Amino acid sequence: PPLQAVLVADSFDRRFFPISKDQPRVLLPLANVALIDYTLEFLTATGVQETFVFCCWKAAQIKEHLLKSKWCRPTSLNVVRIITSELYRSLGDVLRDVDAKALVRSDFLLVYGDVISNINITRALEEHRLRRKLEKNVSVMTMIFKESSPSHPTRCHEDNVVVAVDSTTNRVLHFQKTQGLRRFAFPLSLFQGSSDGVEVRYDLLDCHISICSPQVAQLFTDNFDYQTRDDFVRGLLVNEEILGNQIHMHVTAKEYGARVSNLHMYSAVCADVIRRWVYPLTPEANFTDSTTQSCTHSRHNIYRGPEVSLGHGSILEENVLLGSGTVIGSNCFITNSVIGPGCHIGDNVVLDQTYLWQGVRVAAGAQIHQSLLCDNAEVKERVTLKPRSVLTSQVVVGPNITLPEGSVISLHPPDAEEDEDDGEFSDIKVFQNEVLGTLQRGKEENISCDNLVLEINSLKYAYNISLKEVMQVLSHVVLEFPLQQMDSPLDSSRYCALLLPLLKAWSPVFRNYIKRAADHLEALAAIEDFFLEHEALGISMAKVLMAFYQLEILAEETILSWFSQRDKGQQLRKNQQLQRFIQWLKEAEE
Amino acid sequence: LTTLDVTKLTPLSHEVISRQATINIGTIGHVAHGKSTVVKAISGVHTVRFKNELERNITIKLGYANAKIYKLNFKLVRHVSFVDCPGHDILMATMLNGAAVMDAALLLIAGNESCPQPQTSEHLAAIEIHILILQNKIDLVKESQAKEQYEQILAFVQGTVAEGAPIIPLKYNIEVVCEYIVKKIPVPPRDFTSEPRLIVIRSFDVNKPGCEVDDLKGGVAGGSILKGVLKVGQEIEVRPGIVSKDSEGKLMCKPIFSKIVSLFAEHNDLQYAAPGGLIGVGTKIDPTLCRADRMVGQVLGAVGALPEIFTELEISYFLLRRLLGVRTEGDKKAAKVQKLSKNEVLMVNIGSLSTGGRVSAVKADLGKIVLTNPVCTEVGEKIALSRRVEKHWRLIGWGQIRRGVTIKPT
Repeated sequence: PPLQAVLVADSFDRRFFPISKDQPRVLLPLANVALIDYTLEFLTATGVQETFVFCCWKAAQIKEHLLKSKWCRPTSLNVVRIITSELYRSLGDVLRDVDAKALVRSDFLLVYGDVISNINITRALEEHRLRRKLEKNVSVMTMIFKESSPSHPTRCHEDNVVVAVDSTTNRVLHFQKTQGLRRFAFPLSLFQGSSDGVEVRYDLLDCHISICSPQVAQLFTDNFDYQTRDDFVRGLLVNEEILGNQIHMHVTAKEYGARVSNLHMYSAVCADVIRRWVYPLTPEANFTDSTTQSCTHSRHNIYRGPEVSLGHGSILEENVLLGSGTVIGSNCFITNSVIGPGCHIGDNVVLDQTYLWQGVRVAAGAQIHQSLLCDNAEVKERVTLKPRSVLTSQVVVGPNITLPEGSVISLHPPDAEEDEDDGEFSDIKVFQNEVLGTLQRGKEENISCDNLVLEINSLKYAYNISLKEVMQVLSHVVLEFPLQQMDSPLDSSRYCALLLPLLKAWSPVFRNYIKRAADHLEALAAIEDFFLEHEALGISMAKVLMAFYQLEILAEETILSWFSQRDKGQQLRKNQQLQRFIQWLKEAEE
Repeated sequence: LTTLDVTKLTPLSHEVISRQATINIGTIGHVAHGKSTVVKAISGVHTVRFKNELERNITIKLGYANAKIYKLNFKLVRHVSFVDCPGHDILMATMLNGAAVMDAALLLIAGNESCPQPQTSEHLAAIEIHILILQNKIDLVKESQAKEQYEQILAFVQGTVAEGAPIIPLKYNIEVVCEYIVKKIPVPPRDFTSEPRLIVIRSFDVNKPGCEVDDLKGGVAGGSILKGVLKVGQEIEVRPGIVSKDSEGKLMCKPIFSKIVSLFAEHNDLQYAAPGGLIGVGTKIDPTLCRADRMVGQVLGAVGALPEIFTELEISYFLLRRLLGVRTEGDKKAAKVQKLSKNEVLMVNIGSLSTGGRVSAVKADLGKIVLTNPVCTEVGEKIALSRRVEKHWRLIGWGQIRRGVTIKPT
């Protein structure tokens, strides 16, 4: 069978900003070679016969960059398929597009476009094919991790990954990250489901070279909520008896594998590339056959290009790469740094842990520590740079301007910190509370009577209260909602004005709740209890009694039976306003 | 054996000449893998077996089970299609999305206790709608079952405000429930004069591995007929069709017309096919175009259905405050449907078409959900909106389609 691969040449996170607003992240060079060339060389050295490159943003630049490469030549054994669309915006969109197109057949690789690796994964695919032939296509994904101490500067705190797997059969049982977590929580059904052995692993750096079956694209077609990879594994591990699909794992100890998502990952992976940790993929080997990138390897990992023209007193001690045509002045001090092609360096300069790309121009006396300078940059004299400074796409820094630690300057004002120039200066209670909250939401959002009646029926089914109890709770909520409009007025006018439009708008819910004659008697008793609890607005207590007969909530016979039934409530109902309302109702009825 | 033919001018829903699919009887209760056993005890364990494959969407697809309830060498008049969907929220979103769906709801109640699953089932039955309560906890003590039936009748008395007037407290009880369902559930009105629209729910491949060159069966699709009558030989119209994004931009949907070679139900069905059952159509489609659940979500029309493939539908966003009937003992802000945030996935269940969509834009009365796959139901149909709460797709709201962006290639 052939070996297919999916390459995501657009990582959809907003991390390389505003470096990504100039050129996509997979086109940024580690040591004068873009990340997609590293990934394609790793795929070609793996044994992949066909790849599927996917590009969303700035895709024409990626296409014109890789069309003149080694892998789209007719002499290439690894054929590529350039697939671009302006619609997809996630990795699950890429995989459901693969499932809609039906490109892969079985056991295809899935990798990002910024993955630096030299792993030969034939043992892992042998184990995956043996497990698929044994368990009859039950195991789906075979993730690949690298053994690493957690103190290493490669794995940062943004993507430190702790898993819980089996040591016997290498299946993945739990997966999480440490994005702001001091104490990690693990489930218990993994121990009861596998009583033969289990282990937790924090020593695993994620390489994102997860080789998959085409059931991954099936589950991405089904589950639309799965946006990326850890979403997929976190939805697959918590649901085991539905959509079973046990993910297995492979651990590499003698080969390198990582990706980039920070300046920290970029700097650590670049320092590992310069220190030859990803051998055979080394810059002096020139795996991309280009005459503008070939170097010679001196002692102490010093890579020298052609026509460099070093000066007197310039010392290179450790981990220095010099591109094509980068001129270097006198009395320089360069260490742990990558210099691009065609640069111009001044005199009496220091450059440690720095990444100078092509076309830059450094004047004399400049001191640069742990920074990043993008293409065609420039800096004047009497400047000293601090660690974690980013200079991006021809930003000029004027003299006598020292940048702080946090410094990102670009041509875009709001994405960077600034923009430079030639000058750097410029039981029943819970149900009652839920009914009151639902009534407040219906009064705020202007909900209809049908949705309000459905929400009231859902609350009555959830609280499991009686029908008369729910009617009394709704009457108490309607009395409290009219009493909440006035803080401390203690008058009948504001309470009557708040109760008239509330009973006028919510008349259908009150008719659906209080329907029978016993429900009308319970509503009359609740209105009497509310008038006893709100006696300061008790002059409005007759005004509600003329309102419930007006909105057809309480009938005239029920009102007459409540007035005839007697105490303190009978003494409150024996007032002049209630008697006048009863006389008006008896005159209007007939 | 049946004696149906291709001679029909105006069939009825209760016609005894078909005896394949007459009515549909939905079931939403407190089963937890107990309703499939009740449907197998009512109809048959290995009765529904036509074309099996790998279970792709277990909780998203609904399973239909036909039952020929006979009376009196018995005589059969009407059959009931038991719709047992995994998850009560999927059956509630499909029933509350239009008309002619879940005509006879069956409330599978349990005589053990009064837990919150029966409250959620009652809420889903009230949101969907003729109820049919049935106690499944058989083999209990007499006083214990009497007290449990008193508690269930007290719970259904609160259910009697909305729809709560069925009464049923092992094979004899199933036969009595079948007789009560045959005597109580009336024949629902179905539109047979319209064009046949077969919403596919599960597609299968009838061609085995290593088959002959001439003996090749392609495109044995399976779904449900919304309205109309489908006859053999009529050219069906897949409205979604093949969606291809080869133009490096907006994907075009080419509608593939296929001649219906056969209409194969769970039994040997005739040429004419009516609604209210798992209608299986083997058309003249290719095997690659109709793979294992690949052609799902496609409205297989008959006369060129007016519903065009919409890519982004702007509907009226109307989300509920809390979940319908879902309230545990803790309730620590769990039953609280949040607002429609930007770039949020939603499982819009327009009738039987359960399509995912991202919330691209919304301003306080209308969300413009950009769908992942092309959907074609109507221009103003009642579209639902679901959200995965905790490893399960649950309904969050409903709305009406106010605007759309259509595309029809050829």
